[PDB]
Amino acid sequence: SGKEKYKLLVEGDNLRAVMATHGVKGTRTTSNNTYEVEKTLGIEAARTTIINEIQYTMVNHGMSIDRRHVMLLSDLMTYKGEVLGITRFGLAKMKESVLMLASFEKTADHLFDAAY
Amino acid sequence: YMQRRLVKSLEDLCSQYDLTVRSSTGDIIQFIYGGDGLDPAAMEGKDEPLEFKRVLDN
Amino acid sequence: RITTPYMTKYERARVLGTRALQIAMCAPVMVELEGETDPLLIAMKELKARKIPIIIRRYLPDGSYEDWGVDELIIT
Amino acid sequence: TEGRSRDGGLRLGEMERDCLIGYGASMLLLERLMISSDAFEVDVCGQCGLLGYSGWCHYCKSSCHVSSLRIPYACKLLFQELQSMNIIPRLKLSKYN
Amino acid sequence: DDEEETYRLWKIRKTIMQLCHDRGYLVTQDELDQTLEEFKAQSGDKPSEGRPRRTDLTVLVAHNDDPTDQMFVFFPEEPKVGIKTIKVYCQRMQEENITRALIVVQQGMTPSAKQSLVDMAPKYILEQFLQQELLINITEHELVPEHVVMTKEEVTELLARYKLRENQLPRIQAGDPVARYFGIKRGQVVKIIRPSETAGRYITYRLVQ
Amino acid sequence: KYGINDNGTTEPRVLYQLDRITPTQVEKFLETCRDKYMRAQMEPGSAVGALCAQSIGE
DNA sequence: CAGCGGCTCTAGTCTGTCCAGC
DNA sequence: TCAGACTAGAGCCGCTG
RNA sequence: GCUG
Ligand SMILES: [Zn+2]
Repeated sequence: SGKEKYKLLVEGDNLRAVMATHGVKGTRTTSNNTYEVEKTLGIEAARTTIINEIQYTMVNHGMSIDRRHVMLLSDLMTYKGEVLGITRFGLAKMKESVLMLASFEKTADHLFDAAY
Repeated sequence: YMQRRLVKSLEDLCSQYDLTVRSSTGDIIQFIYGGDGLDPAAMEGKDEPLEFKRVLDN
Repeated sequence: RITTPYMTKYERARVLGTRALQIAMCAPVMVELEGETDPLLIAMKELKARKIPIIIRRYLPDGSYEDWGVDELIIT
Repeated sequence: TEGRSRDGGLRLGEMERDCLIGYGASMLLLERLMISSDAFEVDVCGQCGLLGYSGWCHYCKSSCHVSSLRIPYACKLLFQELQSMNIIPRLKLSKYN
Repeated sequence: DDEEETYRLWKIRKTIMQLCHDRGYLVTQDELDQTLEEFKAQSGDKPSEGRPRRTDLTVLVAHNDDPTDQMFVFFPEEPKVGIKTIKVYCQRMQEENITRALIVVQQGMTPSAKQSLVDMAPKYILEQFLQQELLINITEHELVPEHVVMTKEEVTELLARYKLRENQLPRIQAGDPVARYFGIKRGQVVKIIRPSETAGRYITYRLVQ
Repeated sequence: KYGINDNGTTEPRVLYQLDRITPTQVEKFLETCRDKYMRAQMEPGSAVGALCAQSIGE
């Protein structure tokens, strides 16, 4: 009741261009996509987007998680300066141990590489 | 599958005696756990450690 | 002395577990146990009276260490 | 063994393993997944890092560097499947101090 | 247009002033705070306001450390910059004995020119900026915290307080846009001041690598 | 609102029940809060990644 | 006038898909 | 069955000499 | 194939 103002929702994948058109308040536009936010605004804005987006998804389905858990997950994915997935490819960049890597996925290739 | 992936990745983290969270290799993930150092299982309020209105009435 | 005064849950579980194994292996009992035939029950009674002969060495991540006596640490 | 017909026993899966880690239960996870399954001892030569037998290292033709290591049998099996693949797990052992 | 083109040359210049003020170069408050109409007074339409030589800025001087230390902000007219434009820029810099410059390209830069900026000299360091990045000061964006480049005497306290080595800190890339903005290089540490949900603050640290 | 005087002299003594607080209650309040804060800290050794993994997975 | 080179693009391929019981 | 984010190739055009 |  207090106000009426119009926000613009963009279904697309160029954050930099939408931040730079005349008449969009570029300081307060955001994106779902952590890769766009990383490429445009750096690792610390991408870190907050992982927090905001997980918490948004949990709240809609009526789940609740203490913020300290989604915080640690995002700090884990960004401490090496790049947003690393929880995939086998991200884990191979985070974890040094051969036997840890060989006990998840691609169990043959990691053991022959450690031999080489 | 998702649970297997998350656990394999995050199993190592441990909260240390110097109030830091470190990986097994000794790199830092967080300088203090969750910003406060506080435990989610101990929250009497909505993510906050106490609720002062209730405690004073008690 | 930087480390927390309160004994952690993990510390209590290990101190009781080692003490119970020591008691189960014929170690002296300092609590004058009354009608107790289980080592874990005897160990818990020792912790309540703060008479357990074990020192907890807390290792900081750098490698420095501080030793806290079981009696000195507050038990919650 | 696998089940009721064979008096098999029950499985501590990869998910039950994740539960016990979250409790910080390091010794219970060692008791369940080593001591009450497949506890074993291997002779390890500290010089070449290979496994030996009976306190003898056939690779070195010597008896003085060999030592006993407590290991799960499935890991000993893995350390002999891998050598036949010509991926050699050369161990190094410190003292337990 | 002409209304829109001058708007960019004001906002880019304003952001370049803001970047220089943050990097520690000395820019007067009149340069820092300007209006498009005031900008129109210096130059108005796209013909009168020429990107190549009219807006070039060597005014910035590192007052904190060296009055001599100076930075040239160059906007090339051509949309893609060849080594030939870079070589003309280098010769202007060589004569003045200035060692840092910013080049503000309009659409991009050709690959052989980009390779030159890595190897022209370690003692002649030039930073590519696209103008489409400078139309919005990312240090004023709501998702970006306050970054503060730490002094060596403070890094030596961070590593003493936690008993760390440098290679255990979290990393930040030099390609990161906030890293480019402050112009930091490998082995500098940035303090980062994250806002809490409450009135408080959380302090974290990253290593450029 | 009620014209209570802080010296305790006012005759209908029931007025001192309205927002009553005593030094003993203030002392017990501050000790209970400070204790509940110290016991709510994430204890060293806690396998905090495995709790994070399961709390998002479940 | 010609040659690197990175881009850019097909598309190729190998890699997963809950825990357990009978 | 359904992607899926790797790994070479085929170019491409245009400056880069 | 079914139960979990
Ligand atoms: Zn040998």
